[PDB]
Amino acid sequence: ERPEEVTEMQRLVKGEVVASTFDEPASRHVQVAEMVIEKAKRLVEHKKDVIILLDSITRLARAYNTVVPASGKVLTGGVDANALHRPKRFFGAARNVEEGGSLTIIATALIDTGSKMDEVIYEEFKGTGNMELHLSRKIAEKRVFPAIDYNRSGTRKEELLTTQEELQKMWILRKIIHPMGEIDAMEFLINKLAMTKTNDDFFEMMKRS
Amino acid sequence: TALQQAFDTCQNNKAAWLQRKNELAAAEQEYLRLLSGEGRNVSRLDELRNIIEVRKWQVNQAAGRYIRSHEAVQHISIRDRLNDFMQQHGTALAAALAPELMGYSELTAIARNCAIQRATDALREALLSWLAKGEKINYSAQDSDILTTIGFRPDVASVDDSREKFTPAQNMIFSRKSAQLASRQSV
Repeated sequence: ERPEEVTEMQRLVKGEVVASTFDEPASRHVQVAEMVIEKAKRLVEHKKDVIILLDSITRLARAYNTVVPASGKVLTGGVDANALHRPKRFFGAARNVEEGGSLTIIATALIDTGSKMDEVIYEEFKGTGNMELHLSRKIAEKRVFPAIDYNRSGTRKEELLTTQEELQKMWILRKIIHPMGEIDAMEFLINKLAMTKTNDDFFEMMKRS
Repeated sequence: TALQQAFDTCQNNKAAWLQRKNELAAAEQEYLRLLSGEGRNVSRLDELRNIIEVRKWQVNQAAGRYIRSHEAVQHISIRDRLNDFMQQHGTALAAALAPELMGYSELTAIARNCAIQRATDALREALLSWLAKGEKINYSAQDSDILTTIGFRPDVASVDDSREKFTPAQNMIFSRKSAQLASRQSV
């Protein structure tokens, strides 16, 4: 990332933050990533809950591709098979531990930046996560913040994570939002959620309508 | 002893429902003290919602098991008493309703069904003839105090808890929630 972004990160989050900008070579990035992920694994081995904000899987994969020796089998985009194998287990370390502790990992990926390997890592990492959140450009052109895509957003095994009552109070919003467009749903939701203090009150405020 | 053991099982699952209600009341009291107090953490709140949903489902199914066990014991007692009385003095009401019983005995199946429904109407008008007086009586001799304690109409909370109904998929996922809650409680 840019130095200004990381230096305004150091003074914004109370938790410790580790980063290495693009000034350093890719070896520094990959060794930092491996060191920090293995330290997080050691920490969660102590039945301690750990949450990871990852930026970004595409940049990580590019760094490993640059640093890993070539395997002789290069697919589209100048990426060989063994390059993506390290980020595969890097991202796959997220799980919930039986006896205690939980490693949660939420990561971001670059979209349609014009470089042909970005969609390669995109397609390689699809289907390996418990859930995904999508964002678009046309929403942010009119500056409707956040630019999340409700329709494309989804989760796997929602039943175990929440209760049936709140999950049904979620599918009702799903059925409400499917008919009209995504952006129109964005203004609708932000407008009818602004005056309500909390989503819990919003539930009864909208059910009567 | 089938009636006695059925009533014993009814008391057993009624006591199980009582224990479920006690655990529920504990859940609401801890929930209210946590919300009234410094409920700073929310993960415990989410766990409370998770447990209370399946706890309502458990008390609903406990009310269901109690209600149809009560219906079962009531109907078995009623049929036993009817069999005993109607065998004691079968000839009396037999001669009272002889023609249609002869129609039933030596005719075809549809004629038998017609006899059944004619006897149904006859017994209905029989009951309507005498119910106007409404003189007070007691229970059966062998099953007086058992049915007095269990009562004809069950607890009001029992029927109130059965107002809501769950879809079979909802019932299955709530059973899964109960299983995982039991696993968590064991740990």
